[PDB]
Amino acid sequence: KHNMKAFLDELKAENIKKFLYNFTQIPHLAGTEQNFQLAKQIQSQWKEFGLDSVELAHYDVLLSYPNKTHPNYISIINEDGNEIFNTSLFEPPPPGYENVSDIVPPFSAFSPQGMPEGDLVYVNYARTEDFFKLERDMKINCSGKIVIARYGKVFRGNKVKNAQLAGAKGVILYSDPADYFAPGVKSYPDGWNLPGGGVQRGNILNLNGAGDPLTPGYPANEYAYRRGIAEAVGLPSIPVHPIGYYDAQKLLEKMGGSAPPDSSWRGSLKVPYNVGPGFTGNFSTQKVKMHIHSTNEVTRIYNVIGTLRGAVEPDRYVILGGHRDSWVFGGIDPQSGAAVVHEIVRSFGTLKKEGWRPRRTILFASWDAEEFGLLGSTEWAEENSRLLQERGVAYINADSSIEGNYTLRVDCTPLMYSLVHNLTKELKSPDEGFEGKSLYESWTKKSPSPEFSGMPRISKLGSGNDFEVFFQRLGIASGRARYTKNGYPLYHSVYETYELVEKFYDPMFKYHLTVAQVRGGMVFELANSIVLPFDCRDYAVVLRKYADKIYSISMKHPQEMKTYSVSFDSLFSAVKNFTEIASKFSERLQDFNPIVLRMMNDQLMFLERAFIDPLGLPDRPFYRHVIYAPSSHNKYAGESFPGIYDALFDIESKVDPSKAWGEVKRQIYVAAFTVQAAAETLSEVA
Amino acid sequence: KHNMKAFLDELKAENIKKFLYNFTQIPHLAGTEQNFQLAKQIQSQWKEFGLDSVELAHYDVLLSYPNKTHPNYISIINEDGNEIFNTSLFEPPPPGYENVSDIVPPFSAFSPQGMPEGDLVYVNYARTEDFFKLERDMKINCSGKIVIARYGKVFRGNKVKNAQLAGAKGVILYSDPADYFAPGVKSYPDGWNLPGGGVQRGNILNLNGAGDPLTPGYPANEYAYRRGIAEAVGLPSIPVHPIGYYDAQKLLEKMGGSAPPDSSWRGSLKVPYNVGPGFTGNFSTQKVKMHIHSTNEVTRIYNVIGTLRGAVEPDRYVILGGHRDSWVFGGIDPQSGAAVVHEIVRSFGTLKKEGWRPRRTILFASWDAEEFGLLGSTEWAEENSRLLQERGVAYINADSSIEGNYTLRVDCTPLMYSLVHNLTKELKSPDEGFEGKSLYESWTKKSPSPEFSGMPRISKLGSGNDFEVFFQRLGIASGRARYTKNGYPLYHSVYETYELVEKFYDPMFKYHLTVAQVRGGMVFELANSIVLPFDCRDYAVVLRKYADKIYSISMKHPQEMKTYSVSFDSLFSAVKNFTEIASKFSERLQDFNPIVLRMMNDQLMFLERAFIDPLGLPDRPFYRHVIYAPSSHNKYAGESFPGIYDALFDIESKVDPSKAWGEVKRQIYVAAFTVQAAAETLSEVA
Ligand SMILES: *[C@@H]1O[C@H](CO)[C@@H](O[C@@H]2O[C@H](CO)[C@@H](O[C@@H]3O[C@H](CO)[C@@H](O)[C@H](O[C@H]4O[C@H](CO)[C@@H](O)[C@H](O)[C@@H]4O)[C@@H]3O)[C@H](O)[C@H]2NC(C)=O)[C@H](O)[C@H]1NC(C)=O
Ligand SMILES: *[C@@H]1O[C@H](CO)[C@@H](O[C@@H]2O[C@H](CO)[C@@H](O[C@@H]3O[C@H](CO)[C@@H](O)[C@H](O[C@H]4O[C@H](CO)[C@@H](O)[C@H](O)[C@@H]4O)[C@@H]3O)[C@H](O)[C@H]2NC(C)=O)[C@H](O)[C@H]1NC(C)=O
Ligand SMILES: *[C@@H]1O[C@H](CO)[C@@H](O[C@@H]2O[C@H](CO)[C@@H](O)[C@H](O)[C@H]2NC(C)=O)[C@H](O)[C@H]1NC(C)=O
Ligand SMILES: *[C@@H]1O[C@H](CO)[C@@H](O[C@@H]2O[C@H](CO)[C@@H](O)[C@H](O)[C@H]2NC(C)=O)[C@H](O)[C@H]1NC(C)=O
Ligand SMILES: *[C@@H]1O[C@H](CO)[C@@H](O[C@@H]2O[C@H](CO)[C@@H](O)[C@H](O)[C@H]2NC(C)=O)[C@H](O)[C@H]1NC(C)=O
Ligand SMILES: *[C@@H]1O[C@H](CO)[C@@H](O[C@@H]2O[C@H](CO)[C@@H](O)[C@H](O)[C@H]2NC(C)=O)[C@H](O)[C@H]1NC(C)=O
Ligand SMILES: *[C@@H]1O[C@H](CO)[C@@H](O)[C@H](O)[C@H]1NC(C)=O
Ligand SMILES: *[C@@H]1O[C@H](CO)[C@@H](O)[C@H](O)[C@H]1NC(C)=O
Ligand SMILES: *[C@@H]1O[C@H](CO)[C@@H](O)[C@H](O)[C@H]1NC(C)=O
Ligand SMILES: *[C@@H]1O[C@H](CO)[C@@H](O)[C@H](O)[C@H]1NC(C)=O
Ligand SMILES: *[C@@H]1O[C@H](CO)[C@@H](O)[C@H](O)[C@H]1NC(C)=O
Ligand SMILES: *[C@@H]1O[C@H](CO)[C@@H](O)[C@H](O)[C@H]1NC(C)=O
Ligand SMILES: *[C@@H]1O[C@H](CO)[C@@H](O)[C@H](O)[C@H]1NC(C)=O
Ligand SMILES: *[C@@H]1O[C@H](CO)[C@@H](O)[C@H](O)[C@H]1NC(C)=O
Ligand SMILES: [Ca+2]
Ligand SMILES: [Ca+2]
Ligand SMILES: [Cl-]
Ligand SMILES: [Cl-]
Ligand SMILES: [Zn+2]
Ligand SMILES: [Zn+2]
Ligand SMILES: [Zn+2]
Ligand SMILES: [Zn+2]
Repeated sequence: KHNMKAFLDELKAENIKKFLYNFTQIPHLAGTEQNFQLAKQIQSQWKEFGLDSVELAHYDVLLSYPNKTHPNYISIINEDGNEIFNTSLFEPPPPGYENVSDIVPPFSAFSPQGMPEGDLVYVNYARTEDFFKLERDMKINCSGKIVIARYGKVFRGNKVKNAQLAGAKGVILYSDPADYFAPGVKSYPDGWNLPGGGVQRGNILNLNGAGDPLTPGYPANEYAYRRGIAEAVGLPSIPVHPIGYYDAQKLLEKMGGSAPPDSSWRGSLKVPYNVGPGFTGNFSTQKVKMHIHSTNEVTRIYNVIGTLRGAVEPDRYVILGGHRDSWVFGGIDPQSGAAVVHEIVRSFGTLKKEGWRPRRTILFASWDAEEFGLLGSTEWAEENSRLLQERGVAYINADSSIEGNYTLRVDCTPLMYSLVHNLTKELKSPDEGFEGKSLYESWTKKSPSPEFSGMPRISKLGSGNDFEVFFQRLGIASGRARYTKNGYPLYHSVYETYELVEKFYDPMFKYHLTVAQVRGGMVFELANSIVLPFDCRDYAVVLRKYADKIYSISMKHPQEMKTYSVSFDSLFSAVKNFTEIASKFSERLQDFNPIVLRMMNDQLMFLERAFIDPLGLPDRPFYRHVIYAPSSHNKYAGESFPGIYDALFDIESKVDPSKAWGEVKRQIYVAAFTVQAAAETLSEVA
Repeated sequence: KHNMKAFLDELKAENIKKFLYNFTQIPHLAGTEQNFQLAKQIQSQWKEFGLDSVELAHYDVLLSYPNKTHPNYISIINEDGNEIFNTSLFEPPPPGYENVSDIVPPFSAFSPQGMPEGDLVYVNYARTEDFFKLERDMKINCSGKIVIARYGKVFRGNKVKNAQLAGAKGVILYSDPADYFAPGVKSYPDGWNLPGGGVQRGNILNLNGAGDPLTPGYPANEYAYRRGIAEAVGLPSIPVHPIGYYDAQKLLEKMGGSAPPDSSWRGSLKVPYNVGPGFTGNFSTQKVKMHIHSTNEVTRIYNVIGTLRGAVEPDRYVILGGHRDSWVFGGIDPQSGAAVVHEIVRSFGTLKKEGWRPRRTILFASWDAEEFGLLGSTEWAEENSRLLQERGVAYINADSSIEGNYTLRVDCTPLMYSLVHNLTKELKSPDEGFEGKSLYESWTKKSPSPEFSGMPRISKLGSGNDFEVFFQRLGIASGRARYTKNGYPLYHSVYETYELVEKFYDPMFKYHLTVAQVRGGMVFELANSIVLPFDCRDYAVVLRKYADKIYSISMKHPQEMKTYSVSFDSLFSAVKNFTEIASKFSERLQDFNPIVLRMMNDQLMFLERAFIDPLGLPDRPFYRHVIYAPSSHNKYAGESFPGIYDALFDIESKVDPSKAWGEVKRQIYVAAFTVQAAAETLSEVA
């Protein structure tokens, strides 16, 4: 028999291990020779594995690299303009790789060049709320200052955006042991903690879903028009550089001015965590000086796209995708996901060589340039948008498979809640103490739902990974699953190696295997069920929760709601109608002829599509999903009813309340209309 | 047998006559009591005729009406501010209707209120080129002046837009006998010519496809947020009023200043056609004074939507629609079309009562508020956009069936060229001298193709009628067909009556019948063919013609093309690929299983959809079709490759040529990309 069990049993922990070792011996930075080589290898192997076609899709996009003969660094300078302390020019390489070439040193991709000098201000995590505190509570003025912020809590690009709007002239990012050093575990190479010389790389763009900064809306092909750098989308306007906590300690130890407003502002360094500005009396005349010399450069990137043509519905696509490019070795991010994808392609190809084909077409993708702003997935989706929006069933992401070894973590559209619950009930738990018990059982025990008894937590999708164009721009149902902790200390550091994984995370590759079963299990059911495995009633349940929540935010302002006649009645009405119509639809779907079948599967496929507004969100044309958008304060986090949420945010500070509440009302109308219109797609068609 | 012949033979000239008389006895102005009454009648009749459901879809939209106790008029005033001539307060009513109530007097819908006085300037048709002449050649300055323009050549809203940008403070529109009086025919009631007291009503909005000015993008439902009037879309900023040629003669006879630059600037009045500004010496101190008191008012409108559910593909919609609202009696516009729609519904209902159902769902629409900016069709399409873009096969418009009695006039997407050629070959010509010969034969003889021997002319779709949202915003294949002359003199006048039609246009209702056969014939084939009756190869042929044409425009500037490296190579490459892929697709479509069938019909249905750019055209978000857009200089006219055309227009006058030609290059990239992406939808799907 060729069924899901056949597929799942073919998957092997030992192959995932072999592929992970194979993908992590040399750096695979986007735009480099070694990453083009790996692309070609994967293309070759996927062909050998049995896919029908495997092609490279290339694009020429804006990337960013340090200057090899002109290193980035930070200084403390004295009053004679003398550099009395310099930050490190590279991370100490891990054992046995001290002779690897082409390790890119730590930098903030897309930083402009510059050498600003000034006085430091410590901004905690540089969240929206942290800047409100500095300015509004502590009356600290960040204008003309260099801010130093610890990584964590929110996407780094949002930190740099927040810093720019507070008027900073430079940002220094560092990893505080409070956030990146787990108590009682040893630093790398002797455990999984971040050593003091380790540094987190990462881009600091604010693209809001545009993809390549020079070609928003259109693929970066051979004949593309490009914007000039000055009109590019998302580029920061102040220099930015990341450092480790040994270097951070040196910069923070002399901080004067105000003390931290509270304990939530102090990390674990032997330092006062004084907010500044400037150093204490003795050192009052010393300044901080940045030296940033990185360059932005149009560079070719390569996605690998494999097709396994469907037997019955070849014009319906289920996509499994994840990126291949890494900052250095990528032992977790992304190769722990790419190895799982490789083993899934291998299994499917094994069923294929024995004569099986899935019902629908499965597309497999190895995306490039994820680390530089989701560039590879975005440009491909821009090129193929018409095919995807009329044919795309679902997108399953496959970045890092593990970020911990405690339990499963799933983030997906409500349409796939039932699918995941059912699949995880048929999978074995890899967990200690749950031998013989289902993955569903261990997961719900270790990660219980905040809302329901006997159910696991499933989170929203935001952004910050390759599903974002498919879900947030195009409205294709999307999901992701990984193993997680109770992100991880070595994130985007040179220490993210094969050895980290094999020694400290998953020696038996059993958690990798579990993730391959969940991702592959999902793809199989999406590509093979006769009725698509979506449950519209689950969307109805969450829409009421999100309506309750946004109403509760507005109701912090009862006087204004009275004055400006702010009613949520339309939105609750729409949610009620959606609930009724989806109940009826689900009755027909079980009570219901292939055209009825094909017509009906289309209602299911286009339901996520119906939450798309073609006009996008305000000033963010590429975020079009009215229910979910990446948080405007944290790209990684999903926000519900984002348009109304952003209209309400800090509304009490707006100068013209009538206009502000008018906009809240406008956003309620758009949300209610969109929920009703989505509901109406599930009505009888004629 | 229930086949097309059965359908076509059921259609009767005598019923079309009975319905036309029934729909034209009283005025049906949008938003009035009488037009709600007619809506309810049609709803009732369509139910009786046999449709499955017939519902009223209502919306509350911005409309415009004169003040009943404060009439609009124009004066000549002397130096004491004395009004020595006044224009008429109403058109003399036709015989037997001098006692009809609620005839709205001539006005320009959406004119602001005001009483500007100043000196007249005569601007010919107020085209873009006419204003270039005044300013650039004749050095005439329109700023602070009242312009007087003759109707014709272009949409009136574009005249008022052109006038505003030239700095005019008022516009007077009038009908010149050169354009509205055919030599040797008698004025109404004794023939079909415009009498000197007749006046053409019409709105002067510049909505660029937005629909209701207060709710662009979203339906004007009960809970809608509305823009304030000051932020409304499309409203003119200067008073505007139309007059007949008796009143025009009085205003033009005293015109001084410069003479007409040439004979193309003189109409048929016994007047110099002097451009001005101001009157000749003797009358130099007299001025023109407008008195405009109309008000804009949110008002309820009602569309009638009838459904005949498809037997096999109920989730595929073929739409026949046309408007019901008229300026006065609507004897041609629109009731000559609504009567044909009514008889088509009657025939289909006759097949239905005998047990037949079409393969796909047919939706029939009686739109409201067409005369006020396509409001009814637009708000309905905004409300149902998700259903229409995933389910809409085709839209056939049905405004006025006759505007002449000489020959057929068809304007449609290239996808329906073959369908119309084939259908018209099976229909009988109603023409004198072509008895026993096909409609195809008379039409190609009287209206030969400019390009091909033995073929008829088929024009492009632009805007100015209810197909515009479906075609230009949503990308649903659309068509229209009518009888035309070798528009018509009584257009939008009180003289457009049943008697006009029955006496002077179509006494036997044979031309109406021919149009009912062509519109109904098209709907039948779209709703009933097993393979949709579209030919992609016809699009390939026109794309090359339009690429040749836009290249030829650019090549008026060879030096700039050299300097700025302006290449059309990408666009011709895309057109070549489209031609090859469409050739291959058409081989498969004839060589090819219902899923193959359903999958294949989807490639055909979504081909028009693929020419949609979700980002729209520059500053015109609701015009999204990259091949066709309404001309920026004439809403009624279709423009090909509008984005590149507008980038090139008057480019030699642009101050920064580098930026200007950069934009031409950008538009070429967008067009080439869109043509390739459309081509790729016809490739094999996997
Ligand atoms: C959820 O689904 C329900 C249908 O199951 C849907 O109900 C609709 O609600 C609207 C109100 O938003 C109703 O609109 C009314 O329609 C009648 C004609 O049928 C009009 O006469 C009404 O207008 C009068 O009353 C208004 C209110 O005071 C006045 O403002 C106005 O001036 C008029 O005097 C009004 O337009 C509609 O009939 C129902 N449809 C039904 C019950 O079938 C509801 O809207 C859905 N929710 C959402 C968010 O879409
Ligand atoms: C019409 O359809 C044809 C396919 O039938 C399609 O042809 C494609 O054209 C592009 C050019 O726009 C080709 O792109 C090349 O791809 C190769 C890899 O296969 C690259 O090596 C090339 O890059 C080099 O050369 C460039 C030109 O000098 C340099 O700019 C660059 O730096 C590199 O040195 C280049 O990207 C593509 O391979 C073909 N595909 C084929 C033949 O299958 C054509 O683009 C279609 N038209 C449109 C408008 O889409
Ligand atoms: C990763 O595995 C690949 C595939 O097995 C290895 O590439 C092959 O290497 C052999 C011997 O060098 C060549 O003859 C083949 O042509 C390669 N196959 C390909 C690229 O498809 C590769 O060497 C491995 N990499 C590491 C670091 O172990
Ligand atoms: C998850 O599994 C449940 C339980 O098997 C499925 O729900 C059942 O579906 C069958 C087939 O329609 C029905 O006859 C049962 O009444 C359902 N049981 C319930 C609702 O308790 C459910 O469809 C599965 N989810 C998927 C496939 O997405
Ligand atoms: C247009 O025709 C309609 C339908 O025949 C006429 O409306 C009917 O009039 C009769 C007699 O007055 C009523 O009893 C019916 O209820 C009406 N039917 C409807 C509205 O469906 C209408 O009178 C005609 N109008 C004119 C001007 O001749
Ligand atoms: C218009 O009629 C022509 C001639 O009948 C149709 O073209 C023929 O289609 C049949 C069925 O596929 C083919 O076998 C012939 O080879 C075609 N004849 C040609 C191309 O000369 C054409 O399909 C009709 N157009 C429609 C239905 O849209
Ligand atoms: C790297 O540094 C210096 C200039 O500061 C020089 O070698 C070269 O121009 C730089 N490379 C760049 C700007 O890409
Ligand atoms: C920091 O580096 C600069 C540039 O190479 C150098 O001049 C300075 O001496 C260094 N300072 C220290 C403390 O090593
Ligand atoms: C913040 O402080 C700087 C000090 O240079 C000042 O120039 C800037 O205007 C201040 N911002 C305001 C207006 O509070
Ligand atoms: C893996 O699980 C065990 C048990 O808690 C633990 O010793 C180890 O720290 C975990 N690894 C990581 C990286 O969390
Ligand atoms: C009509 O005219 C006068 C005011 O000029 C008065 O009867 C009434 O306000 C007007 N109606 C309007 C403004 O709708
Ligand atoms: C024009 O109408 C105005 C306002 O009613 C009136 O005062 C004037 O006398 C009229 N002029 C003529 C020429 O009738
Ligand atoms: C056109 O003429 C008017 C006369 O009042 C003048 O005010 C206006 O500025 C002129 N436009 C220009 C700048 O040519
Ligand atoms: C209808 O056709 C005849 C023949 O040319 C002609 O006498 C009459 O003017 C035509 N009617 C119209 C309105 O063009
Ligand atoms: Ca792009
Ligand atoms: Ca609207
Ligand atoms: Cl993931
Ligand atoms: Cl029409
Ligand atoms: Zn990653
Ligand atoms: Zn990463
Ligand atoms: Zn009309
Ligand atoms: Zn009209």
